[PDB]
Amino acid sequence: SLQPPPQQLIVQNKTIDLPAVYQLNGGEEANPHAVKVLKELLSGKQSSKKGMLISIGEKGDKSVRKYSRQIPDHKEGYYLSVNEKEIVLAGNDERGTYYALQTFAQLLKDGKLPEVEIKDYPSVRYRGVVEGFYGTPWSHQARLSQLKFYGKNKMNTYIYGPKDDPYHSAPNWRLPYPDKEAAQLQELVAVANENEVDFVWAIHPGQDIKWNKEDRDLLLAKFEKMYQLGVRSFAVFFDDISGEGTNPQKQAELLNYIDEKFAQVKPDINQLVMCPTEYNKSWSNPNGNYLTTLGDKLNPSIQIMWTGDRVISDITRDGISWINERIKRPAYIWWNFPVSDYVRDHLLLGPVYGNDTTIAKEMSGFVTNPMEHAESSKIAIYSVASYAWNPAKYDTWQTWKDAIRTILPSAAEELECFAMHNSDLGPNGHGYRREESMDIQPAAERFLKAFKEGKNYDKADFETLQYTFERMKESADILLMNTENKPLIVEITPWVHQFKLTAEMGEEVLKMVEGRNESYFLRKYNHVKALQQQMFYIDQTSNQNPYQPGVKTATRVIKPLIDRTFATVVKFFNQKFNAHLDATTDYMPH
Ligand SMILES: CC(=O)N[C@@H]1[C@@H](O)[C@H](O)C(CO)=C[C@H]1N
Repeated sequence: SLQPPPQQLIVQNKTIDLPAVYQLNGGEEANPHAVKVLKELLSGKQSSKKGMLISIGEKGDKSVRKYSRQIPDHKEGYYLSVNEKEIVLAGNDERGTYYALQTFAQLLKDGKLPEVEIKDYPSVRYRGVVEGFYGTPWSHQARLSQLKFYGKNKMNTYIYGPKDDPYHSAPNWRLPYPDKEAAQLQELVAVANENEVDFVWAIHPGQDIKWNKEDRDLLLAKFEKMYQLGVRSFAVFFDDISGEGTNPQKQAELLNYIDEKFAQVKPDINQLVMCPTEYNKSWSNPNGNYLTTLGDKLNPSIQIMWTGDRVISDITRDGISWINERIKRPAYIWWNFPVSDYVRDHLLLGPVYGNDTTIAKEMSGFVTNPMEHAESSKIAIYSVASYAWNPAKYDTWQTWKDAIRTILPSAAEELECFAMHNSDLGPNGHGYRREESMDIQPAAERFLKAFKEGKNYDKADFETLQYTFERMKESADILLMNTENKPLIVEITPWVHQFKLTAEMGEEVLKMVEGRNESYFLRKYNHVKALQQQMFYIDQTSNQNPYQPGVKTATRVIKPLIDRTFATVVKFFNQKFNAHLDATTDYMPH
């Protein structure tokens, strides 16, 4: 696969060997970030003056003069070619050249390259991640890892805005970062730059902002401090606030002032972005003037963010048309998936789907708001990178599989198994849901239907359930022990324990269905109760946050099926043996 998939690809069914001996043409004039990647791939392979030509450069460079007609006339666009005669890596701009190298790195398969001609560019101008959730902000190390992941996947945007950073939100938005954090932010900016990512620093001042000179200057002074740390893109967020800070005329005036006195004054500022107080259709007043005021008054270069029809929603043609009409520019999408900050006891590891794939022209930008679990979020982030670069060719399931295989190549099938059953959010105040456990859902439905009305189940279904529980245990134990991405395993570990126990309870409940005799059934029954108590202990010891504490897993299909089957066979046993066993399914000490 190539991820994201390029706009145009012609494959010749030959392959060649990576030289071997090579002449590098343009390494002194091309994007240093791209040349660095190229030289790492060519490591210990000898440059000379005869032997295979490799030309690298940006449109306008001497090295790629011969290829100027093939270089797409798009921002971040590139032309790549591999044949017998030569290799060409030619960006329309410096970032384009870096992107050619990221595709080239994926083509190279143990010393071999396919013979290809690629013409490529993004459909959406700004693509990336807003760290913009409530909860424990991402660690320094996580963020460093994220930035490298973004470059590899051609995301050009990282918006720093954790709701619970005191120097981002109120009241200490007015204060400069202490030295330690300031130095960390400086290093993030440097790393972002190396990976061709725009570090966008957001401020969230609206809960206690006064519309006076004091707070204006404090804000601009903070932006100046961030500038000194290397920050060249900026945002002001007015989401999830009440009070005078919600005044659209004043917001517009503040943003225009920042634009006019700062964004348009510095030698080298890039994005200026704002998130409105009315940030989705349901939170908007169609009879109020809020969004039309922003649309009319905000300077045309300023971006305006949007989460869709609801706080949590997927982006539709009709939804984006509605906002675009009011804000008088293409919305810069803030997509609230996989963010789990309102369903904190769940991991959301399923595919990225639901967003219209034909509306690239109607958005300025598309960023994902991820989980507080940084590594876990890479499944979705990789998919959003693919979707935003090439929406027309976006393939939900293939990209999910490619994401997982990239993140954990040593145990991809185990991670697929875990992720497929850790997808849904459960019921929530936002009404947002995802599919989960789809493959076994008909087998489950048929198995359980057979019980509630009469009987009896198909053997192949009982066996599918059995196969699933077995596979869930292999997956749980192998992931726990995996050392390729330790940060990821640390993140998911509590859920992995709960997932293993779910599978064991499943196996035990299915032995109760097969109930050969009274005492065997009681042995299984007692084992299930013990497994229920073990799940209860994890739910009360792990992930004990103030909001949705604990650890839920395989909640959509698997846990309901196990629990219902348990209750059913206990019912039957109690009839058959005139017994009074407890049929309840969650352990309660009180
Ligand atoms: C603009 C925007 O989406 N703001 C917040 C966001 O910070 C929060 O993570 C989520 C997603 O749970 C929704 C909003 N309450």
